[PDB]
Amino acid sequence: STGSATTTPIDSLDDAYITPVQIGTPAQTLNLDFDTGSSDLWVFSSETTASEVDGQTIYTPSKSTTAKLLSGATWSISYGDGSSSSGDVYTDTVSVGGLTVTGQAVESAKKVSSSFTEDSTIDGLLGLAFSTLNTVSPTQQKTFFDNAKASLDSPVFTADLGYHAPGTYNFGFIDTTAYTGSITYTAVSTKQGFWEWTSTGYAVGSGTFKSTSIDGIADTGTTLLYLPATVVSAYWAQVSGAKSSSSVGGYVFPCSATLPSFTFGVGSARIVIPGDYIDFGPISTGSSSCFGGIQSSAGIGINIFGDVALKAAFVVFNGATTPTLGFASK
Repeated sequence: STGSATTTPIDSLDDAYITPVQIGTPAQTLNLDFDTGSSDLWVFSSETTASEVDGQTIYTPSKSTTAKLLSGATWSISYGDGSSSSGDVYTDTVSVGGLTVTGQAVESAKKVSSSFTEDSTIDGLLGLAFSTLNTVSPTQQKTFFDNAKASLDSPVFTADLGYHAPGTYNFGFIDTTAYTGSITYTAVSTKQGFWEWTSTGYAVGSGTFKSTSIDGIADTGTTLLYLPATVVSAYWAQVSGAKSSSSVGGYVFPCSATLPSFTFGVGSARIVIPGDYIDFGPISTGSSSCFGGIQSSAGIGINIFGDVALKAAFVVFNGATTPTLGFASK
């Protein structure tokens, strides 16, 4: 089997992408944030505290003839941005782009943190990291991909995120028309539960490539590119007037600037992030200070190849017995 679904930016900055997901019988379609940095499929629901729902579409398990309470199971998750959610668990039929999994754990939120409530466009998350990170207790549950894997034509999914435009998540096949050149594959460590890999270096604009190992994670659920402070300083030094602002929370730059590209290495291959992809717009409405799309990871503990980096590539998440990542230009 295969599946293919379009993923759509939630706003004009590409802050996140939403993908329609069919849950239950008859289908209830929710727009979920596909997140290769986490491993829970959770949804706003009829059980979510009413004051914490503000415009989201909810899953109502009592209206699904295939929903079953997973007795005794609870979940609770906290994300790298400080947001969180928790609740109970149903199993139900879940379909993405024509690919159907029966008995998928659907984690129904009883509580969500304010950042979720305040974003009416995201109805929940669909985790695509390794199932070892799934938070369901006392019986850990599998991700949608883990459940589908054995049925897929090939045990892979691909992320093809658009810049200021829709893109595609495919399951079970590589669309050889969706990229240019060849796909370069690189080793993955699953020891932290992530799609963790080592970039071979970077360049700023037309500058020389610096060969240096940068361990980080491929994370579709993170907006920005978070890299070591040395790398980030080298980038922003090429933008007149850019500076790190403790009060804003990162590097800002004059909105009048033209940003240089940023290249990262995948083995001997190179992925070029155009400068425009690094502009996240005014820090507040009407400001002439703009927020940068490359930020320091120093306070995180891990480097994160988020959407800024991934949307410059066609990315293969190869879930074979020994997982690997592939990157191609497009």
